[PDB]
Amino acid sequence: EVKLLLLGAGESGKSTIVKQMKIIHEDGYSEDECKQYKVVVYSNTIQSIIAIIRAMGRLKIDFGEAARADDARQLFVLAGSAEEGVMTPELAGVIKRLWRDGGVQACFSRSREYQLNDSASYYLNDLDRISQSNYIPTQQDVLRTRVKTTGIVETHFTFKDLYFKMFDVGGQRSERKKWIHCFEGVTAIIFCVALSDYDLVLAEDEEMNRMHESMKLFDSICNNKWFTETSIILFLNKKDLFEEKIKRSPLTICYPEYTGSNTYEEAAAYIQCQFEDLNRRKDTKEIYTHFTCATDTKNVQFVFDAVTDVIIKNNLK
Amino acid sequence: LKSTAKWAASLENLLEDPEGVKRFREFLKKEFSEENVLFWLACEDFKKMQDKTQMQEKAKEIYMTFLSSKASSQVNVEGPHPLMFQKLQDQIFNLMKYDSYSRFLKSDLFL
Ligand SMILES: Nc1nc2c(ncn2[C@@H]2O[C@H](COP(=O)(O)OP(=O)(O)O)[C@@H](O)[C@H]2O)c(=O)[nH]1
Ligand code: ALF
Ligand SMILES: [Mg+2]
Repeated sequence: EVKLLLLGAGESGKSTIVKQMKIIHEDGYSEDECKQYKVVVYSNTIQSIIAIIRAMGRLKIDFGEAARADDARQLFVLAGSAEEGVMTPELAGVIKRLWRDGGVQACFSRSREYQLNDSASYYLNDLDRISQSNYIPTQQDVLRTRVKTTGIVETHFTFKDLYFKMFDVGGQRSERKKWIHCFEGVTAIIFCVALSDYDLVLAEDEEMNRMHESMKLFDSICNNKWFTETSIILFLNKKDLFEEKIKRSPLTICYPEYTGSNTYEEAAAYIQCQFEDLNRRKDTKEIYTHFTCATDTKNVQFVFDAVTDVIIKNNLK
Repeated sequence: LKSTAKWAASLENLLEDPEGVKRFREFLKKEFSEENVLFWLACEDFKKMQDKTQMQEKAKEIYMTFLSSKASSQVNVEGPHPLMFQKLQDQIFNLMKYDSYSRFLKSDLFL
């Protein structure tokens, strides 16, 4: 039996990993189970396009065309229309026209300045498929959904003759006070970091850089006396988003001492070291680090197989 | 029979039925997220009251129990007068709706 904690700051991808455990080591999602996410895809898709449009008002970005102002109004009129899981063709059209607009796209490019779901562009670029009356979300759609976790949620699965008790937790500051409840006898901790957060700011404090928050948190967890004998795994997640972002946005936003080049390979290396240097007991302890795309099942399957082999190694000693 | 069927339709239905609220409280206790419903019920109380002095004390009291960074039951919200907590109440409502309520309906407590 193995007690596994999923920890990390909010939106680092813990719940996405939990879903992957169901996909890989339970039975996948059934069609009915996928149908239950339909409402969540639509809400995520609507709230994303709305967030962008409110941002335009704050940031003072005009629409590429005047007619979109009417589309904007109609968006809010129909915003609650999808709560029973139906996107009317009227609503689909409004969202299509808004998303195509040059002004909306200019605001989306500035997302860094406000709070926006990572999956926004994924749904919005796939609106035709998502819009159909017959629409059944795919496993990728479900993995892409955003639903803020509150509390502690226990899950069971089996892999290589081991019974995993796994704990998913909320990562926002408020939720962290509850973590102490399941710290006893922890076999392994998977700590998730959103690589793509390097230039973003916290949802709970618009002045604090998300990565620095994540490092402070990892510092606390990593060196905690509860986890002296715990295998500590680091998931530098969202590598896919990080790869697109590092071309556009310099890492010096986050680490102003960085003198290296703004390229996936160097930037990622630098981040890894920053986190691993927070290990105080380097003589004793080791961090097992993997670059993950949580929403990618083949990637998560490979990474978790390696993690499991490490756990097996460290429970002979 | 009818009572359980109505709780499955929406969180609104669950939170209006006081027996529904009891069973849901019991579920949140197990997941360490009971502060959410308590905070929500507190806001519904706050709305109803008209006495300016009874309102000012309760507004402070809701802030210290649920909203302060030092608060023991701090609610996970995306950081006087009756409807002053609307934004926040709606946020916690949606947190429950898409997350813990979703799991509640799959639970033994319900089935
Ligand atoms: N593109 C991409 N999206 C991800 C990745 N990991 C998580 N997400 C998405 O980011 C959002 C936050 O994930 P979530 O698991 O809820 O974060 P949590 O608060 O730590 O549990 C969700 O919409 C996920 O689908 C990733 O590696 N790549
Ligand atoms: F930390 Al989260 F949903 F934001 F699990
Ligand atoms: Mg989560």
